[PDB]
Amino acid sequence: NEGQMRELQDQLEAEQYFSTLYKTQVKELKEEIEEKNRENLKKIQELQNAAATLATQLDLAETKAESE
Amino acid sequence: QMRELQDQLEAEQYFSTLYKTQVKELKEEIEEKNRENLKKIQELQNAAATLATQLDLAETKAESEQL
Repeated sequence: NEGQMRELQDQLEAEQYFSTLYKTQVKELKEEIEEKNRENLKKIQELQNAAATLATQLDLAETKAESE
Repeated sequence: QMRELQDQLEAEQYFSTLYKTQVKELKEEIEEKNRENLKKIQELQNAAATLATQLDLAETKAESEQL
């Protein structure tokens, strides 16, 4: 009977180990995802800047053309 | 008592499984993102191409109308 107990306890310690391990894996991945979203957003913002200049030059060309 | 210990073991087992499944979901999500990004960048490239071509034609025309 004490054997059953000892074995169950062993099992429990094992699963505590794995449970913890994967619990941290999740955390890491969540962090990684958040980083990727941040970085992605930043790069899109840079693209938007790059496009803005074109848009303005065309705007001013257009209105300037619309005066003459 | 050891029924308590059985229950606790099974709760832990539940959690280990749960976390493994969550990891697989998240890895999936990451891959899908890496796909979607790629695709969208390519779409942007296509959309820029047209403007590029029109500008090229324009620049030729402007150079040629010169005196």
